[PDB]
Parts: sequence; C-alpha cells; structure tokens
Amino acid sequence: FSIGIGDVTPGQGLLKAKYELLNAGYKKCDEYIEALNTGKLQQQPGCTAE
Amino acid sequence: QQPMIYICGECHTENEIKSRDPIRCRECGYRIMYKKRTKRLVVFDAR
Amino acid sequence: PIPTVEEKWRLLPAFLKVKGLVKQHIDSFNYFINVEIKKIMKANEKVTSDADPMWYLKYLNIYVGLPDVEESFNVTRPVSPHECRLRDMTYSAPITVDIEYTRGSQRIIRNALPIGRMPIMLRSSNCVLTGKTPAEFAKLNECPLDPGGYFIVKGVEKVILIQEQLSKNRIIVEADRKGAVGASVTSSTHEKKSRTNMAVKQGRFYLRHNTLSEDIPIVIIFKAMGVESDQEIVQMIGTEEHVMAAFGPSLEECQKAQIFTQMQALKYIGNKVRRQKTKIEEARELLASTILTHVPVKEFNFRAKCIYTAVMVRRVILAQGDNKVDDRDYYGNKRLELAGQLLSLLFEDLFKKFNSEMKKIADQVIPKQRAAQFDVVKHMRQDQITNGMVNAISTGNWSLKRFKMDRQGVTQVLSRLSYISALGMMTRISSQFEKTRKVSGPRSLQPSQWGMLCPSDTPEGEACGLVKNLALMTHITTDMEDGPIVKLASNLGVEDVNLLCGEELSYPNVFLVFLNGNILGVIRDHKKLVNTFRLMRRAGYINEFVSISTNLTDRCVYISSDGGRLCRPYIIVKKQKPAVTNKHMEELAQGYRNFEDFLHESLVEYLDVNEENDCNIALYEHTINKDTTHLEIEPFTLLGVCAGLIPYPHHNQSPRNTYQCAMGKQAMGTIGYNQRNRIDTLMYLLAYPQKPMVKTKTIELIEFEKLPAGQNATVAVMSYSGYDIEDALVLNKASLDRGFGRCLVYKNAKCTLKRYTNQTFDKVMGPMLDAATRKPIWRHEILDADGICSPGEKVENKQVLVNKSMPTVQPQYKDVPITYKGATDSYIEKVMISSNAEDAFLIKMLLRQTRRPEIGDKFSSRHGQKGVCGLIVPQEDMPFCDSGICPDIIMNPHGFPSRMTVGKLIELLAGKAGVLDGRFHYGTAFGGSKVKDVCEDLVRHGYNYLGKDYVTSGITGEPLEAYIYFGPVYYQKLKHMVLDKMHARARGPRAVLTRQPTEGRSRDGGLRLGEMERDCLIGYGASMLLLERLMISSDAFEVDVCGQCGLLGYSGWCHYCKSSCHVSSLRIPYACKLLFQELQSMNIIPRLKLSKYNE
Amino acid sequence: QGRFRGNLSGKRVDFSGRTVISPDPNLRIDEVAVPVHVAKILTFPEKVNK
Amino acid sequence: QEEYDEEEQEEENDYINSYFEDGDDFEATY
Amino acid sequence: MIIPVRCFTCGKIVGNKWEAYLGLLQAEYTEGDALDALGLKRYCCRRMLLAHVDLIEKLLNYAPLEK
Amino acid sequence: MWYLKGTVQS
Amino acid sequence: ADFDGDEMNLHLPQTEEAKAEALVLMGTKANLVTPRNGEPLIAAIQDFLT
Amino acid sequence: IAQLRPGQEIDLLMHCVKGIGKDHAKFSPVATASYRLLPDITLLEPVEGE
Ligand SMILES: [Zn+2]
Ligand SMILES: [Zn+2]
Ligand SMILES: [Zn+2]
Repeated sequence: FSIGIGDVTPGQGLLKAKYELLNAGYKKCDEYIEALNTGKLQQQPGCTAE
Repeated sequence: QQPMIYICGECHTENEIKSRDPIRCRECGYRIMYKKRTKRLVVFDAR
Repeated sequence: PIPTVEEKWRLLPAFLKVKGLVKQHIDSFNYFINVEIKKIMKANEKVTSDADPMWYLKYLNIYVGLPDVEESFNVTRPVSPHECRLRDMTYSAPITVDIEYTRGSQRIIRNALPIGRMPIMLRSSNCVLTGKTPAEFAKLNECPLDPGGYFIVKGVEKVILIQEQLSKNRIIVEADRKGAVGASVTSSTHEKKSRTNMAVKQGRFYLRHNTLSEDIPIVIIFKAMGVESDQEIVQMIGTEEHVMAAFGPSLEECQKAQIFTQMQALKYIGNKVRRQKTKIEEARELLASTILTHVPVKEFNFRAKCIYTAVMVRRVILAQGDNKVDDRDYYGNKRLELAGQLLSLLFEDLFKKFNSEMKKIADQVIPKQRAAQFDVVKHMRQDQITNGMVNAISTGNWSLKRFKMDRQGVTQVLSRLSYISALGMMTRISSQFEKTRKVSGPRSLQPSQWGMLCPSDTPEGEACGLVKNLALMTHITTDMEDGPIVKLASNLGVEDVNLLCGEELSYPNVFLVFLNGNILGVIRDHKKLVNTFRLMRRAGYINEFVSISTNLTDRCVYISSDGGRLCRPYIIVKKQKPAVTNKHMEELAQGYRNFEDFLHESLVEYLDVNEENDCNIALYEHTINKDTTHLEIEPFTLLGVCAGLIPYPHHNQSPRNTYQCAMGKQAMGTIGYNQRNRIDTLMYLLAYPQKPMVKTKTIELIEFEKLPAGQNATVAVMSYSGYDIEDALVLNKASLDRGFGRCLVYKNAKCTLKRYTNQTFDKVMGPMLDAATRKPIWRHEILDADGICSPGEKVENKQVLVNKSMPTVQPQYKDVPITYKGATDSYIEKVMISSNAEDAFLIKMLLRQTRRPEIGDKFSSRHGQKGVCGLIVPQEDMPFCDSGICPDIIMNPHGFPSRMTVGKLIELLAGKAGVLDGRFHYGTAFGGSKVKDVCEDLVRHGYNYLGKDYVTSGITGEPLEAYIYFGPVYYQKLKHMVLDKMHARARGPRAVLTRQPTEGRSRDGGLRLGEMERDCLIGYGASMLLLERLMISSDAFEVDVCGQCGLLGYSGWCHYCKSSCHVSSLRIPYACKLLFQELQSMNIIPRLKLSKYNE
Repeated sequence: QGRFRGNLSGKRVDFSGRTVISPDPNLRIDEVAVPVHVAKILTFPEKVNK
Repeated sequence: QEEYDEEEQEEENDYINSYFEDGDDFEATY
Repeated sequence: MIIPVRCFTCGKIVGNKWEAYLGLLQAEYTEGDALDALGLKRYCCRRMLLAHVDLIEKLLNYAPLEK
Repeated sequence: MWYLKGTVQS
Repeated sequence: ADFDGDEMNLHLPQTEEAKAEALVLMGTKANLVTPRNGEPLIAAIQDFLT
Repeated sequence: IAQLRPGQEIDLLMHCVKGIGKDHAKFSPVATASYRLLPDITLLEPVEGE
C-alpha cells in the first residue's frame, strides 16, 4: 500500500467541468454588483442590503 | 623532572614554564599557550 | 501578449549588496557614533561650579578610536575578536575627548583625555574586521561568512533584539466600555513624556492628565488659553448644524460657572490642579509646555495649541455617532527601535550622571582648600562608565531613572546552534506586549503587513505572533532634518495658520498639512501639492526617505519624516509601462548603473506602509492596469529567511510552513569555517553534510549550500511491518553502519582561579602515586604531571578533570577537584591555558562525544514532518525494486492527507529527476519548475514518468501488488536525543528547608506529581496508593502530640502541661509539620484534638 | 514558590522516571517495556518469606 | 459581588501551565 | 567533510573517484557525462559525488602551521 | 605563591 | 500521544498493599469504557483500520 | 584517507580479523547481489506501420 503523485491528478474531463461552473459563478456574481448599484435585491429578512 | 613543553598559537614555539612566572611567549607577544598530545597508548575500535 | 522583462531578479542582489539583511544593524551603530555621540556632546558641553564663578569646564570634540586593550603597564596593542572570545574579555575601545579646564588663574587645554571605554560592533567601521579579504580573514581565525552584529561582553555573544512601539506625537481615537475616547501621547527631545486624554460622558467633554486632579471642561481650557469670545470657540470647533448641537451642553456649562475672563479661568485651573508663585502663574506654566510638549510656543501664544485642540475636538466629534475607530494593530504607525536609540539614551544618562558627579566632588574642596591650584584630572575616574555599559549590556536590564523607564529581556545570547539560527536571531523582532492570553488582534495576522514581516516565520507555542521576523527586502529609515522640507513647503504656497480664522478649516476644499504630528498650515489643491512633492523627491533635492500621504476622510495630508519607518524598493510604472527596460538591466549585468544610479535616474523608489495605501500596486506585468502606480520586483521576496528553505511553500500548508520554520533553527549542522578553534558551551557537528538537490534562490542568496545542515537519502513511501505509526519512521541498519547521520557533541569546561586580598593563593596537587607501582591512582588517572588532563584521552564517569585546592581560611587547604558528570565516556580534544583581564589563570577544556542514530531520535523532512525512530531494519529486509537500491528511510503514506503536504511529492520527483540528469532544479516560491517539463524528462532515461517503480518484497520473496514511491529526499537530524531525555532517581540528595527531592535532572532529582494526576487517582477511588506515593515515598516523619493540649513535644514529654501520661505519636509528613511550626510566628497556635480511632 | 501550593500540593516523589516513547506492536494491552539502564536504577523492597 | 477578573485574582496554577517543549538552549542540599 | 569511502545505500566504493571527478570537470565535460564516464550507473551511488561539499580544504587554512 | 608539579606518595 | 516528541513518565509503587489497589481499579482490561459517554476508547489505530 | 599539512603526522597499527556481514556492513563480500524476473512482451493484433 502506497501513495504517489499520480493518484492526485486533474482529470481530462475535470478541467472543463469546473471551468464552466467558475465562469457561470462569475457571470452571476458580476451582475449583483450593478443590481445593488441601480437598486435591486428585495430582501425578505430584516437586515442591510450590503 | 622534565620541563613541561608548551606550544604557542601564533608562532608555535616549544617553550617551558618553570614556576609561577608570567604565562607568555618568549618569541612573540602572544599570551595564550596550548598543550602537547599524550605519549601513552590509547585503544580505539574500528566498528 | 505584453512586453515582459525577465531580468528584474538581479536587482535584488545589487540592492542587498549595499544594505538589507544584516547591514542595517551596523548602519544604526555607524550613524550613532558619528552623529548622536556628537549630538549628546553639544547637548551637555558647559558645566560650572556654585562656589565662585571662575571655574568652568568646556568640551572641544569627542571621538572613539580602535579596539584596544590595556595590559600590564603602558602597552596598547590591537586585540582580535577571537582573542577576547577565548580569554573571556570584552571587545571595547576607549573614548578620546578634548577637555578644557581653568585652574588657578590661567586656562588649560589638555588634549586626548581618556574618560572611559565603549563596546564596538564585530563588523563596524572602527573595528579591524572590515574591508579585509578571506585570506586575511583566515589569518585572524574568524569565519568570513559570519554576518556579525552582536556584542562581545565577557566572552559571550549578545544580540539586542529590535523592539516595536507605538508612534508618538499623534492623536488616537479608541473605544472603551463607556464609549469613545481620544488620547494624545507626547515625547520631545528632552526628558518629559505626557499622555493626555479627552473623555465624553452624558454629552460633556472632559480633559484628563497625570498632573491634574479632577476633570475640567474643554471650554474652560479654551478660555484660559487666550481665546475670549465664545463665538470663536465654536467657529474653530466646526461650522455645522450637528456639531453645534453636540457642543451646546459644554457652552451652557461654561456659562453656568462664573468664568468669563482669562484671569478667572486661570484661577479655576490653579484651584483645580494640585502640585506637590501664586495659582495664576502655576496654572499658566502648566498650560504652556507641560501637557503638550510637541507643540512649541514662541513667547506666550497659545494659537497653535488652540488650533490643535480644536482639530482634536472635531475628530472626537466626527468619531462619536459613527462606526469608525482607530486601531493600534496598524503597522503604518507602529515604529521600530534598534540598538542605536537605546545606547543613545544610556550614553546620555551616563554622561549627565558623570557631569553631575564631579560637579559635586569639587564644590566642597574649594572653600576648604590648602593649595592655590586644583587639577580636575587627578579627581577623575573612568571605571564607572565602562562598568555601567558592560553591566547594562550583559544583564540586559535597561534602567533609566532620568527617563523613568525599566525594561528587561532586551539582550539575548546569540544562539550558535546552526548557521540559520545565528542569522535568524538577527532578524528576530519582539513586541512590547507581555504574555497576555486575552489579546488576539496583534497576535493575529494583520492585512497591513505585506512584504515587511514574514507571515510563516513565527514560534509555535505561547508566543503565537508576539515574535516576528523581517523580510528579505526591508529597510529602516534613519533620522533626518525638516528645514529644507518646511522651506520647500512654504515656497510651494502653503498658508500660515496665524492668518486664517476658525471658519475656514471647516470648509471641505480646505486641507490641513501635518508633519510629524505638527500642523504646518492650510493648503488648497492638495493633488498638485503631492504631485510636485513626489516629483521633487524623485529629482534628488529632498532625501528619498520622506513619506507623504493624504486622507480624504480626515481631509488632511500627512508628511512623515521621523526615523524608524519601514520601506522597500518598488519599480515605477509610466501610465502603461515600467520605466525599467532591457537596456537598463544590460548595463547592470555589465557592471555599471547600480542601485544608486537607478535611484538617481528616477527608476525605482521607496514607499512606506501608509504611502502605499494611496497607490495601486501590480503583482506581475500582465496584471498591470492603467491605475497601477508601482510594480512588485519579485513576489517570492515576501517569504522570510527561515521560510526560504521550504521547497514549494505555496504547495505546502501554513501550519506545516510554520513548523518547518521553527524546526529549521533546531536542526544541527556545520557552524562555520572555524568551529574547532572556537570553544563554546555546547556545540553540535555533523559528519558528512550533503548538498540539497532542489535548492532555492534564497539559499544561493545567503550561500547556504556552503554550510548545509542535512543529508540526502533514498526514501520509499510505503507501509512496513508494524512500526509506521503516525510519525514513527524506520531506519536502515546497513546505512547507519555506513555512516548516515553521524553526529558529534562538544562541551566546554572552564576553570578560573585567582588571588585574594591577602597573601593566600591557590595551587594544584597533580598526580597521586601509590607505594606498590609507579602508576597514578584510579581517582587521578587522566591527570598529567602538571596537574591538568592531557588532550587525546578518554574520561569515564566520576573522574577528576583538574585538581583545585582552595585555602580554608601553613594554611589548611580543602580539595575541590572538578569531577566530570556524564553517562557515556567522553574524549578530550584540547586544553587552553591563558590569563584573564584580572590577572587570573583560566583553563578551558573541550570534550567531544561521537554519537550514532538509534531508536528514540527525532528526525525531520524539511517539510514540517517530525518523527521519532521506529525499529532498526537490517539489510536482508528493505526490498529493492529493479537495480538493487534499498530504501534508506521508509515513509508512512498515512500522514500525508492529515498534514496535507503536496510539496513533498513534487520535491521527491524533482530530486529524482535532478540526480538522474545531473543538474540542480530550482524550487523557489511562486515559480520554479512545473510538473510537465520534468515528467517528460524522466522518460528519456527509461524510468516511469511520474513516480512509480516495480518492487519485489524481500521478506517473502514475491512481487508487490501496488507500486511504491521511490526517490531522494533531503532530511535533517535534530536535537533532543534519547540519551539526554532519559533520567531516573531513587534515593539521592534532598533539600534542607523541606525534605523533598531537588528540581532538575542534573542534580539527581525526581518528578513532580501535581493535582492534575491526583484528581485522576481520586476519580478511581484508590486511597492507599495516593498516600503511598505522596506521604510514604515523599516525606514520612514521626511526631509526638499531647491529647490534653495539642502541641509539639519531644521524646514523649510535654513542656506546657508538665505531664507524661497524655502523650501519643503519629505519622505526619515533613511539609505539614513545617507549616505548623512556621505558622506559629504569626501569633497563631494550631491546637489539635486527638480522637480515638479504634472506638 | 510557596509552601501551601508549592510544597504541600506538589510534594514531588522519587522512584520514578521519564523517557520518550516508541511504538512496539509485539506486547499485550497491559504491557510496557522498561530499559535495562532504568530497571537497574529502580529498586523494589520486599520481605523474605519461607 | 465585585467585578473582578479571573486572571489577576486567581493566581496561576499547574492547571494554567501548558506543558509544551521548545528549544531554549544557549540552594542547600544535604 | 571528506568524500565517503563507500555508498550509504548499497555500499559501493565511490571514494576512489573524487579526484578523478575533479579532474574531469575541468576538461570541458558535462556533469552527467563525467558521472557516466566515471563508472556510476544508477542514482544509488551517484548522489555521493554530485552533491558533496568540500570543507576540509577550508579547514586546512586554519590548521596550525610550522615556521 | 603558586606550587605546581606535585607528586605525593602513599 | 503523538509519537513524535512526546515525553511520558513512569512510577513504581513502593508498598505491597498499594500494589494490589492499582491492579484492580487502575487496570487496563478493566478501564476500557469511558465514564462520560460509555463508549470503548481503545479500539484501533488508522493503520490497523486500513 | 586523510589530508596532512606541514607539521602533521599520522601513525597507527590496525588488526584485520574474520567476520560475517550480519554483524557489520564492512564484512559484506559482495557490493550488490540482486536478481530480476525474465520479461515477456506478447502482441495480440497486427500493428500498423505508423
Ligand atoms: Zn608564541
Ligand atoms: Zn500537653
Ligand atoms: Zn551506491
């Protein structure tokens, strides 16, 4: 029983699997900024919009 | 008995200290002396 | 794609050549003995007597010579640092001053008057060890790689730790349990430190100070300062509707009290204040230069003080009602203190004490005189200054009554364990905060520090952030002036504060100028101001170490020019592009256009912590935007000296990084070029140090490849029979026999002997012969004919080293021969005999002991993985893979996921690729080599591409199913061996105060059993074992007690009742009877009541 | 360094030792290995029966 | 009941002493 | 200090080629080329000569000399 | 007074 | 224990009657259950589990 | 073996005896003694030129 550097390695289909998720996350994150700027994000719980 | 031979650390002169005299060197002005190696038989293991 | 210059990595060596790592410790001293020594001289130059105004003293000039020693008589010869380190002398040089004294009627100018001595740095400008060559460094018996920077006092190396403190001459606004509170700490060039604070409660401001008894309204102080009309007060405070509604209570309180004139205000201040000359005069002098000393007054004008207090009130008003507070963990304000300023204060205090002492000895000899001439040279001593300096450096307790300050633990013994621990001690910085568990902010990593203090470098334990180390690129600003700065400021068009009124400062466009906590004036268009100032600084007229920033929240520009600030060089960018081009670096590679020429050509510049707050910095060149102002030279400079030895730091985790930084100074190795000549208390050596395959650029910057503290060994990451427990690692018997990990220990034994005030001396007996044979006795066996042991022999346990006979009071001598204490048998290397500075004989002996690695030793992997030895595996085991290579040290793969260390596998891979190819691979932080170009190079030879090899087990003789990770790894051997961490005691010495075993393993003592384990014994329910090992084997005593009157008798006989009938005996531990007999002196008589246990 | 919680509570005892531990899965659950050098120092008194 | 602090009032015991090993190198008995 | 006489892992004598290795590094040879021409085959006894420091030569300048 | 090189006999 | 830098100590009872009290109450076979919860604390090590 | 300088001398007498390699590593008669299993490469289908 042993471990090497080959066990922990990025997969071929794994590099583009998380790339699209990170891109969608950033595309959803850079919109809430302008939403807060112009005025959006109707908050249900009592708190600050920030 | 035999004069205790001592060596210096700047000129390495084999001098001798007689008795209760200023501990120095007669050739240079260095005030520190060293000792010689023993002439006995020591046993060592090569293991 | 963007034009990239991959040549700015050679700027760092050129910058380190002039200053940096350890040279600033020497520049702080070289500037001190050239400027501050003269500053204190011009401070106190004229002293006069009080009997008759005809005698006076004057000083012409003062300076320090070269390190000299005064021997037997009238012989001054140059001394060497190694000579003082071997004779336990002190490295110091005399101070030559030119004095002028008027005796009788004429004046005498005696040149070259010695007044004392002063220590000199090892690598200073006045010392001999400077500007030499390695061939000449070898002639003086000194390591050329020694960075220096320590003090030699009585043959020990003492280093003064840099200490950080808060900035003075500034306003702080903090929050406490009641609300917000403002404070101001002031400390001028003279000896007077003050701390005033403005407090707010129920909408009423109050001023508190150390000399004031009760709180006084700020409006009273305003009216007392000189402003009479109450409208101008509010006008200076602030022109706003909400600041006027919060100042109403103060106004109505000032109107309530019958205070409307300056005289009445001063009378109220005099009545309020208490000092232990009328009240008006003391109240006036208390407000002039007592509370705020950093604000000078020309004759009696409190205008600047009024403006400063108005700004403070506006600050505390804008702070209250909001969620903005000022924190002390910000490093832009925190200043550093080196060994220069401490020595400055010490020397100033000693010079003032020496001037005040001789003034008092020559005042009562002039009236009661018998001659006509009085010479001051005969009534002078030069021992007090030297003794004071030596004691202050050795003990390390800075006690200054003139400054009213006491500090402990400033100087520490320079650790000579390894080459990294010695250099890392010079970069250590301690904080003024004590060992407080409650504080967590300052200990926590602050976002302010970026590239100034290494985050990973920190001790693990109690101190978890109080001790910090400097970065590779770091410079401490020295002291300068402010004349040209204020002149250029006034020429720029800054308006004076005495011209405009109080309503203008509230205007938003109006901006205030602050210079070292001083209001310079009012200026408009601060952007052009800052631009012109930065242009003039880049030009070369003003010095480069001048910081200038702006604050829009406070609407004021800050100009910092005091000494003790942090700055690192940054490359300037020009609107899309760095000024540094390839043609500018080609000349640096040629040999011209150094760092000085680059700073003179407006190519790079220094920035402060607060200066970089108002600018944008880009990490790389592809990230450079249109808003970036400065560019990072190298991103791997953020790591520290101890953190530069970790391969792939970004791959490893921060706890493992900290562990490896802490263990890097613990690993043993080569100390320097002269390790056999130097004789220190405890010294560790290695046998065959190897060279790290995957080295770092920081390793080459410090030249760590010349004195490595580790060895390369073949490691196979796989499980073994039963001894791969979480940190247990196994060894190879054949490799250990071949000599993998052989270490040597060196101990020092020094014996000094001198004379006395009488004719009583000492003497050494020597060898003792018997009547049977002409051979020495077993006791004095190693003793030679002279009386000292011979070098090159072997000393066992309980053996006399040197015979020492001391007179008891013709006189009877008592024999006190030093005896060697040790478990194993040591060997004698050499014997040195010399004389000390007090004409005393000193004999030093160096004892060596060679040891081998065994079960119970601590080893590290230079990756934050420490482990104890498992079992010693023979050569019949350790299966080979294909060629016949046996694993030297088997690693456990079960500790990798827990520690989460990926840099170890990449390190192994790169090391294997390097040893196969034949070239060292770079593994620097934020760069180095990838895993893609190295994986394709491991195929050309014929091995597998990442790490795998086919292994056939040797125990059974069958091939292994899974593959094993094989490769060379750099390991290091640490201290705390099993031979020293092993002691036992059964019946030895005890104390005389309380009969109990002594503390420590060197005095043959036992172990302590506290309540932590006693609660566990109580929880079980066993009482006989608890009393057996707390009373029977700790202290058992028999005491007799009387039943009628409980008291301590003797031999079954009482002295109070005078009766032998009522008597009994008990077993009471010695501690209980000790406490019972000790409590009787507090007028307390413990009377016991004996009850029948049987009935 | 007092006498209430320094001597009475502490009351350090003899006939003990301390040493770095090492793994050895060759014993039972209630067994422990003692070095010869330490076993030679420690002594246990007993009375002689028949 | 006065507002005191546990640290200054209660003096440090063997409980408080955190036994941890660090490198810190460099009475009448009868 | 000095080149080990034997290897640590296998035990092959590699202390008889240090002077030859030094003399081979000045005749326009490559590190790997010189190590392969010396006689070393694997990396078991090759790291003893490649990564090795020489401190005894620097220690002889501080050694006592006769005059 | 320094007295060295002493050899006692028993 | 961490088995990396731990220093464990050892005591030897002197009284014979107290030698019997540490065998019945402070027994390894007896003390296998914990008083707080009631679960066995001595089961195995990660290596044995693997 | 060793290096000397003007003013240095080394003289010794050593004893050579017989021993086995299980006691010490210096008694090993063979530098490297290993073996290897014979390889076998078996093709399945006719391969293409490229
Ligand atoms: Zn001499
Ligand atoms: Zn009585
Ligand atoms: Zn080999």
